[PDB]
Amino acid sequence: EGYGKHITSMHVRNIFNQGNQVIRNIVKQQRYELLDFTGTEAGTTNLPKIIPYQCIWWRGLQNAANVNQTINNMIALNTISYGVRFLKAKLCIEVYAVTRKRLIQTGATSYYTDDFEQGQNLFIGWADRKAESIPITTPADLDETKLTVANTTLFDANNDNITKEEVPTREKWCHTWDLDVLNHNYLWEPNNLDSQWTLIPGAQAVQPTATPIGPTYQEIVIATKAIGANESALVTTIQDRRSYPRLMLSQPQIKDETDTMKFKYQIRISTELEMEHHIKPDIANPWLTRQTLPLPALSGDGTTRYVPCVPYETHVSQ
Amino acid sequence: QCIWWRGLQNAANVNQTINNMIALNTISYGVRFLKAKLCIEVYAVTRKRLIQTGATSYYTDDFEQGQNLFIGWADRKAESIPITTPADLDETKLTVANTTLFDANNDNITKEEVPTREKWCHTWDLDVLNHNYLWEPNNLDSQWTLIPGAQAVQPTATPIGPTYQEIVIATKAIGANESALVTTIQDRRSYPRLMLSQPQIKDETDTMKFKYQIRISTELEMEHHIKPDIANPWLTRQTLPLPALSGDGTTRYVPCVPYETHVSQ
Amino acid sequence: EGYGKHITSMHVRNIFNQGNQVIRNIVKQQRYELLDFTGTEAGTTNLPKIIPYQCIWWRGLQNAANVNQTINNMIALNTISYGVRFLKAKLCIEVYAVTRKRLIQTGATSYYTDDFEQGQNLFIGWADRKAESIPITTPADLDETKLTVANTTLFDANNDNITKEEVPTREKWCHTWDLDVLNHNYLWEPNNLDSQWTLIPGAQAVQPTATPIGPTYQEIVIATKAIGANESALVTTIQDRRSYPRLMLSQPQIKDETDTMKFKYQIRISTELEMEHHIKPDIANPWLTRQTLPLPALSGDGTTRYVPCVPYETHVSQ
Amino acid sequence: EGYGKHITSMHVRNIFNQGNQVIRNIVKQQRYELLDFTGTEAGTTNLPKIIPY
Repeated sequence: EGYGKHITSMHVRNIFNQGNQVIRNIVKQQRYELLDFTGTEAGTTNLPKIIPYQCIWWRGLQNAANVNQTINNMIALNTISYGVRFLKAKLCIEVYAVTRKRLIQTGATSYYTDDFEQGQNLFIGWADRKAESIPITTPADLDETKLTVANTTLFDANNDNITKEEVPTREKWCHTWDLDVLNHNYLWEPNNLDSQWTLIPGAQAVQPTATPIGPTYQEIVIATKAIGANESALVTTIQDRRSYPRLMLSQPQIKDETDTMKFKYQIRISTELEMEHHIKPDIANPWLTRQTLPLPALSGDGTTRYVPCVPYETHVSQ
Repeated sequence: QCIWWRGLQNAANVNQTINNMIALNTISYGVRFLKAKLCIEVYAVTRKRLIQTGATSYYTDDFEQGQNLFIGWADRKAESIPITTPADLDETKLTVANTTLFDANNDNITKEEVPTREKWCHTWDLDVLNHNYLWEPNNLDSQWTLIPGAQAVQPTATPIGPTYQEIVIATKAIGANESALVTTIQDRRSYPRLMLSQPQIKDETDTMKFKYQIRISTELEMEHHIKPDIANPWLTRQTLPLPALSGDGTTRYVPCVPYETHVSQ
Repeated sequence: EGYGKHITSMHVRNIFNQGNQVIRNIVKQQRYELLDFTGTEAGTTNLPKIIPYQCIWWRGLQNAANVNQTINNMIALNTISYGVRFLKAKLCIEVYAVTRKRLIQTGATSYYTDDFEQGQNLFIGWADRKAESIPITTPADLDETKLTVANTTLFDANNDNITKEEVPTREKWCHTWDLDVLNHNYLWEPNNLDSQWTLIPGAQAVQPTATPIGPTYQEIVIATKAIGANESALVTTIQDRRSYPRLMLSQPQIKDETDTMKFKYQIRISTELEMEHHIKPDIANPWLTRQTLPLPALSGDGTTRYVPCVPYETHVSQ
Repeated sequence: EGYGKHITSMHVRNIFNQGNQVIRNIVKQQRYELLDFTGTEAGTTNLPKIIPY
């Protein structure tokens, strides 16, 4: 019997983490953006701007100049994390200015100036009644300022199918998503979010045939992770649907002499992505990946790839 | 993790309970394992003592009581078990090279101590199946068979198949015609490998070598759901086979995944 | 006035972290060690074993084979952390075996065998009445199993100055330190703990003259951090003393025919170091280092360097 | 003294059944039978039918 202090008969002691530890990092990207409908080229056209939130735009991947520590935090944690969990996504669009290019038309003279239209708002279209995919050619292609789709508008004089919120000059527009869809102790394979054809959590059961996302868009996931030349693992979970219709920023369709009015906006668009890295255990366990499954990503050799963006789910009584 | 619960490593340990099962698995359309009780009763702890004088090396075996038996779980590691044959899974001769419960750098094993006269009882719940599903009746005569529970891991050379999934999908033939679609949900199960060992103690020229005498009791509670009073070959639609390492491989590695990482909600 | 949902008049919004975020990592190293008094060489001698906790031995730096994720977690976080805080240190020594080399002496025959002495304990000396420095030549030199100092013992037949706890075979010995000494919102400059002449938090006002630790051993710290070719910062904080006497593992001094008895022990020594990384802010601020100050480290060109290990502080009534 | 979980000092343990276990089976036979008094042969005669229980 030892007489020392803080001495006790040992119990079962293994101090290693058992793989359960969590650190919530928030990948937050904040940008003062020019939203320009006055140009005829490079997405400056009146065509509405798409916010490709269904993608990994939440990182600011379209411009490497917007990389901050939160990304460099994630890039670091995704080295030590066996799986990651996205428990929120917070998009906030703060309008500041509303400017439009005024035209005084005298013969061919066409005087130009830019004036403040405050009293007209910014239109946030959801495209929640339609099935409209977003093309993604490159990371720069998903910049919400230059991202457009031809023959698309928030205003259809025949059937206007879009819910369009108005964001005045000094108001702000904040929308929040819950990306935590995974259950049954499953996690997302840690990604540094460096590929745009990657897609956010949630199951849009739709996928292109040329660019299959794979089982990760299902309510019921089935896949085989290799994890090694030998030990390949069977990932099977249940997953809730998610719609994720495309946000469409636009100006009104107002008609002026010879054409529509062309506005331009100045916004500070804040994106907070709450993501909880479950850090690797204190002892190597390559097989934790059995409960991790990859982020949905558009596959194939296709250069330009169309994210589904399914508008809505139809609820059914019971 | 295997069917060692039957004593398949030695046909001399066959008793009525096996011959009960072998009989019931004839009349049962499906079987359910609702418990597994492993109990290791130590009796003796003996070690080979060495008195080293020059090269003389006197040997004797003495009682070390006061040192215990170490039950390692290997619950922090992913460590597969090789199975060559039924005799290969005898817990007494079953070993893996360069494996120990003691790593002077990172000691990753939870190791319980079982003294001489103490006993060590651990219990598993093999009832994982739900949705009125059952396990295809097996006489438990193949060691590459594996117990219920879903370790989502399987070797690529020896696929267990859907029976390790939380979500099972398979097609049972049941006939040249009527093939059935078995789909159920299943909970994960870890089932890390128990590792019996002595301490690593270092003696002159080598470690100390103990030897133990244990009475290892295995109770496997298994509920046979007997065939109906009228032939219904299609009951197998809700029965699905036991997980078994497939392939032509002679030596096959059971996954033995250590643990599941729980996630708050 | 915009009519949308989740729209509001903006307030002051900057979502960046303001530098305040914390993730507690635990650097935990667990080792089953041979503690051998039976040898005549390489620290196997009867000389007591020193646990160099005053150093960064908490990482297992003496052997790169003991590197685990917790280190590889820290190594990663110390990239994204502007400062780190050590809020506990937990040392736990679990004895398992007590073995000794028995000698049957007949003429010159000298039969040898190793038997179990259970009923004799393991002695944890604190050296709390003495000032005894620890030599550090290399990282391997601080291995607690081979670390010894000549003419040192826990047993002095004249003045026995050491508090020595007994750890039996199956008992365990757990001691805990509080390394949080820093106050005034100061932190420790993030270190990957890869240098052994680094030393743990706490102020032993003593430092060698050949290897000055510097102001980081003071109750009152003063230093100038360069942080740049220009902007050098003035770090000044108040700090509590810390004694940190050296742990000395030993067997009893028992005398046998011709010499003392030589035991050997088998222990599982668990080290949990709770350390809270304060992660870099979401925006680069090189000047956060004004409130970070480096870990105390033995300086100089000296190969072998002596950590002070002051035994105790003398309290004074008021 | 072992420190593990679910460890205890052994008592007398022999897990064998001691011969006492019981499973009730029901031997049930269900038949739609022709009971024929109209024939002159092979028990079809008016003679009563015996149920040889």
